[PDB]
Amino acid sequence: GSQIPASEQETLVRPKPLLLKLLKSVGAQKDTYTMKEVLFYLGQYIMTKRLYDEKQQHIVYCSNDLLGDLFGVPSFSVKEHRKIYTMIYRNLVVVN
Ligand SMILES: C[C@H]1CC[C@H](Cn2c(N3CCO[C@@H]4CCC[C@H]43)nc3cc(-c4noc(=O)[nH]4)nc(-c4cncc(Cl)c4)c32)CC1
Repeated sequence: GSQIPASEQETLVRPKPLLLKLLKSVGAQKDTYTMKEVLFYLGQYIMTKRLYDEKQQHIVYCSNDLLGDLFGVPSFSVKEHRKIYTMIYRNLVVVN
């Protein structure tokens, strides 16, 4: 959907080892993050590796990339905000 709630975007999370690896590949140096930071780094990961489609740039192709293994889909749109949340939550432990 869109506009995920503020307190969700601020949830403190511990990425599991695969998502941690990805985060660390774009310069993140922590064990714990907010969701908004995780999304920031994944953003950066996609930009830097150019995983977006050249012609339809809201589509991300993640087959044959680590991102593909994290999300378990061959692609997704950047407009599908809840789906993205949902795929990322599988890859982390909420901090209590
Ligand atoms: C998995 C990963 C999560 C973060 C997003 C960030 N992000 C991006 N980036 C930003 C960094 O550079 C990147 C290269 C191509 C993609 C570029 N562009 C978005 C467009 C829309 C959009 N356009 O129309 C709409 O409705 N949303 N949304 C977000 C968005 C921001 N924060 C939270 C959410 Cl869940 C989504 C966008 C990309 C995907």
